[PDB]
Amino acid sequence: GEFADKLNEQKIAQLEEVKQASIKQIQDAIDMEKSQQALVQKRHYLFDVQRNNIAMALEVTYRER
Amino acid sequence: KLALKTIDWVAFGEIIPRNQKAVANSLKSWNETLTSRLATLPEKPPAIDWAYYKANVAKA
Repeated sequence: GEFADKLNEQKIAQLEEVKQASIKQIQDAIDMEKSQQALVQKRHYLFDVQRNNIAMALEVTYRER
Repeated sequence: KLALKTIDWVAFGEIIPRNQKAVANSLKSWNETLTSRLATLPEKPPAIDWAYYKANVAKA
């Protein structure tokens, strides 16, 4: 009788870790993708701020002259 | 007329390492400063009423 219960509870326990892993991994495929998307567009802006800053600073300078 | 690569600031916030937040801050304010500046500093200066001065001089 017990033969089943231990095995069964074993068998469930498994798919319980299986569903778990599975969520946790796909959440990670997810994070990775956000990391990427960010490094994409995202990062250029830093340099864009910088280039913009220059452009302005020359204009102000020209005008001031 | 200037080109000025458009910029979404919350992204800019989200790409700076912490050990670099300092820099990023100063970079932001300069931009803002700079911007305010151009809003007030006109393309060209007022002209110069040359006739008037010509009208009130003494050296030829």
